[PDB]
Amino acid sequence: MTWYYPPDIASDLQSVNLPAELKGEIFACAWEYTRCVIPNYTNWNRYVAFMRTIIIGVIAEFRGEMVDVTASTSILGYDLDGVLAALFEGTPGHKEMAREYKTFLLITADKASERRDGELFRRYVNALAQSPRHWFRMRDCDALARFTIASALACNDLDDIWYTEEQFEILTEIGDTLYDAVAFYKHRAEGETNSTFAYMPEDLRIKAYSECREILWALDAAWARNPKLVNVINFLRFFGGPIHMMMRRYRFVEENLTIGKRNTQRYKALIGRSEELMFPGLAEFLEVGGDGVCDKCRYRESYGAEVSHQFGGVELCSECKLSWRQYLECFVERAADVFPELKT
Amino acid sequence: MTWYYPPDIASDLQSVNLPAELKGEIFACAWEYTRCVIPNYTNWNRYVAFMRTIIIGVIAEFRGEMVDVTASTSILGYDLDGVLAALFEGTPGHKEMAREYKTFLLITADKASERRDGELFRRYVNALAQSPRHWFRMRDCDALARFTIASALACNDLDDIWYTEEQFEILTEIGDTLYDAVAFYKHRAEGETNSTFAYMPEDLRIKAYSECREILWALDAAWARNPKLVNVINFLRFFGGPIHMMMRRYRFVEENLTIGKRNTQRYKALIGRSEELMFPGLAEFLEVGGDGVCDKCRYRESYGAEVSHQFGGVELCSECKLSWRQYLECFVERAADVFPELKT
Ligand SMILES: [Zn+2]
Ligand SMILES: [Zn+2]
Repeated sequence: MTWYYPPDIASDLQSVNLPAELKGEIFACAWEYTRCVIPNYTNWNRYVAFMRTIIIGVIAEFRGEMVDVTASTSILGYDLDGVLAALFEGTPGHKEMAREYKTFLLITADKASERRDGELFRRYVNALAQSPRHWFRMRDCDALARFTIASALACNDLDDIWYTEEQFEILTEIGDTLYDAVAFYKHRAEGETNSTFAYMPEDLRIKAYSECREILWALDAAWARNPKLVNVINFLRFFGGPIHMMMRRYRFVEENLTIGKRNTQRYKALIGRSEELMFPGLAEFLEVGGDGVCDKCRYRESYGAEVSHQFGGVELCSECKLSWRQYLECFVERAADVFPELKT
Repeated sequence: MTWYYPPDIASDLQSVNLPAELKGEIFACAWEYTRCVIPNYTNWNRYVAFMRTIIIGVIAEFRGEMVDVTASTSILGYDLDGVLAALFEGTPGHKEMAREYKTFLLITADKASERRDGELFRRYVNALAQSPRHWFRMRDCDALARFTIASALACNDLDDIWYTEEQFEILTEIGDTLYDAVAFYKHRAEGETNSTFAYMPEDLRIKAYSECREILWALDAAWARNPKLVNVINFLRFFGGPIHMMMRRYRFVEENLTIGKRNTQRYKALIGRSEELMFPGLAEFLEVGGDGVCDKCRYRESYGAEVSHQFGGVELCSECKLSWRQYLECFVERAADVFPELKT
């Protein structure tokens, strides 16, 4: 197995205790991901800064104990704030994107470690299920979807382009619905907490892909001859399933070129650091939703024990399933309301 | 069904006898294809010129009688030489890319019409099977692979970038092998003449995808921080299977988000117009290979009668299968010989 990546990152992770062959595979993963979801760039330095955010994120998912965003010490030989500044300085969402990424590192590492049985992760998983709109916002951060939209703009020196909160909500809902519709079978086999059709109706998965893809084509056509905005469309289009064919980390080849088959002290200290570590509104999502808002849904005391061939989070009750069904079934009108260019 | 495409092409095909709903679908097809395989552009006018070459090509595949490149009259309300000049003027391969495209229109229309039982198509199909290297060169033109590499450079105002013949041969072999490995089952059901694994061994299809994809990653890494060359890589990567998920013309949604389940007078007149209508070397390919070079392979008197659930071209004999196997099995070394950056 031979790993391909630019030499700029070949001497990263100095004194990180992983074998050289594993660092090679991580660097390859970062480069492949970056080339797939930000396929164009003008700013090599920002591109490499993005690659390093993906390096850290891959290790956080693999061995959560290795990545502690709560500690002031270097992350994996990097200066996290420095890397984020190299990526985002002079761009409209720098401060919010640092919060987005640190949230992703906090939750991801907690999940890929012994902290998975902890109170932060327990409240996170409960808060995912409090409403379909909360789900899409939290899934966004978990997938770095708006982070990567922001990164795609930054990496093309588009330092003036930005979206409202509601616009990001719809753009990431498109990207995340597309990805999660395709990642469905993998996610179910692995006992995933963060998979859209663990919550949304299975009998609308195919239609959801089809509608998200069509609205993405309609947006693309409505943004024609502003080639700035193609970096946003391209992200959603290549992220939204196609990465399963392009990245060696997925199993397209292995499946024969087929697709388809209570101590609350740390938690309170982290809520206290919400402006630093949590995306805007997450502290309220965790405080309001962390114990489970609905008396009929099935919560668990902990989400650490890893289940298989079923989703590992909250099980929605009948009434919640219907509300989530109804939210999915008005996707087009929710999209058209924030992107009125779709009305025509 | 709603069609999305830029308004620049909305009034194309004036006085072309197709219903408005079908023109809409063609315009959508052209826009979707263009956005998928040339996902970045700087030159809107060249981008629209490319879209129009795809408009003409889609109609040529659908109703070959509607598109005659041999006649001096307008093609479908366009001036073909004008569109090609808008796309390619000032670029290194303008003259050769006009020949590439006119070949594609000649063969495609012949195939999608009554001329499919004709001597040109009979000699074309025989010439496909004369050697594996001939196959990849002819498949390239049939897929507009080097045409689209050239177009991807042009559409990004990269007017100085070019490849040797041998480099184009390997780049298109990568793109065409990737696409044909994925399009395998569709191609077989339709009785396709132009499908790589109708000729190359079925038992190497999975490995061929895997090796082409890896060499494409190795090239990508070897071309790092020359962001010019990402337009070439991106073409091959998105063309090489991912379009099956992104373009509404494919059936990803319809399959539930799954992948995997003798009058020689005209012929002699066209050989006489080879500098105009045929890519460099095709006239020799047709003259030398048109009657079938191997006495053991199975040729047909005509390839017009359309077969189903099997390939519709030449059936290679034992000895030819082995030579084709051996050519496929030395892909990496053939690639490394023309792109020595891969040696490291
Ligand atoms: Zn409930
Ligand atoms: Zn033979």
